[PDB]
Amino acid sequence: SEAVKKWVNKIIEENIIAVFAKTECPYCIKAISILKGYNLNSHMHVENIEKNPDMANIQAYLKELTGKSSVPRIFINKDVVGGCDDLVKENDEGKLKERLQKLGLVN
Ligand SMILES: [Hg+2]
Ligand SMILES: [Hg+2]
Ligand SMILES: [Hg+2]
Repeated sequence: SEAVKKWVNKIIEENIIAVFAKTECPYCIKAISILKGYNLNSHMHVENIEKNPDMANIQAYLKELTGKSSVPRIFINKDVVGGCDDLVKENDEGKLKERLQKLGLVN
């Protein structure tokens, strides 16, 4: 499906912070909470891809883009962050803040 790919692309391209998630997903909730703790709400979009008729197509495309089909899948300014654990590594090692600083999202 070109349609599914274009829809996913629009989510990633029209939101600086794009998170693909599913219902009742503890590591989705943790990742989203970390990002909101940086006061990123205004530039964040969370898409629940389980509440979607094309979940499998979306997951397969997310795997083409990132190497994994699992949620959460996290993009920052179209760059692949990855999953919650990737976000935690970046956060703890200062890479996340650096990322956000270059975008003007944190001082
Ligand atoms: Hg679920
Ligand atoms: Hg949005
Ligand atoms: Hg994590």
